[PDB]
Amino acid sequence: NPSIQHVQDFATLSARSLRANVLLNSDDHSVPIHAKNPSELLEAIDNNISQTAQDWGVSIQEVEVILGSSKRIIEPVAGVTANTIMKLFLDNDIFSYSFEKGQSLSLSQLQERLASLPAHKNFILRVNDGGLGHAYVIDFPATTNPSRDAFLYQSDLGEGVTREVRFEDWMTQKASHPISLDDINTHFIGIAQDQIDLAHIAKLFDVDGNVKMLRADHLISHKTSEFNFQLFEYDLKNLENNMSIIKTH
Amino acid sequence: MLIKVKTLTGKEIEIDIEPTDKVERIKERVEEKEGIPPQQQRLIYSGKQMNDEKTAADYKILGGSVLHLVLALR
Repeated sequence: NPSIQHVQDFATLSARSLRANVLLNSDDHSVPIHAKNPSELLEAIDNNISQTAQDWGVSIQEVEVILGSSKRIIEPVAGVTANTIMKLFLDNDIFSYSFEKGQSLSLSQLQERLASLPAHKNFILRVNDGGLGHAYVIDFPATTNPSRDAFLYQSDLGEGVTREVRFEDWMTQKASHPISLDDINTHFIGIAQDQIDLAHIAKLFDVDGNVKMLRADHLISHKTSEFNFQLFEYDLKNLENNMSIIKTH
Repeated sequence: MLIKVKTLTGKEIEIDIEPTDKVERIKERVEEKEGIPPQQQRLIYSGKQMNDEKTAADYKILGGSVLHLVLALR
């Protein structure tokens, strides 16, 4: 399952390289990942920090402790990791993934598409999950075998039902554990039910599968049926090409 | 009223709100633009974190105020 390995390699690189890390945390969404310029991005950060120190009447150092800086590895919250992973899979010279441009599906529409995926094609789904206050990506690589395994990638700020998890810790502990369409469907349906199944949440989302780390009282009850679902076909060789280019910073 | 939410790279996201809007609504319109769930966003207003359930008025967010969007783990 070569796609998971590409995402792991990105997670590990972006944890030790400032150049790769500013790519992980980039927000110039119109620029495809392979074409981003880490030097300019880091300069943009320094310009913002310097301007903000002048705006707040304080030192650069004080602003950096609040906002971060271009000279420190920054760990992304969930929506940033989910955007960057979509870009790894999908970006190329004529496409640049951006959340605001993507077509969202209703749960009904998504359940149909998912129950009917061609076996020989790869798909990737970006989710914003209203009840969990969370974002994550689900990778459905092409498969020969009767039904499809999928792999969930994420990081999490940890202020909701789930706890804090770094993109790299997730990738190197639990991202390669396969989940079935059933497991996924169960989460999307179940999270809006009267009872939610905290065990199933721990299985999908917690890095130790540890239900005791969860906080059921942080569920955002009125949003449990609000999702943003963005589903794409992908070509594995495009992901591989983005990683080879990135591997030369 | 128009405010600016600035990311770490200084990218400026314009946002239209009302004084009685909860800070949570500002986070919803940032989600529409950037894809970040509101509960994964941290908004800083001149050095201070804000309670999402308070309003723009409570925090004295006015026309032309600039907020900072922090998108890193604690």
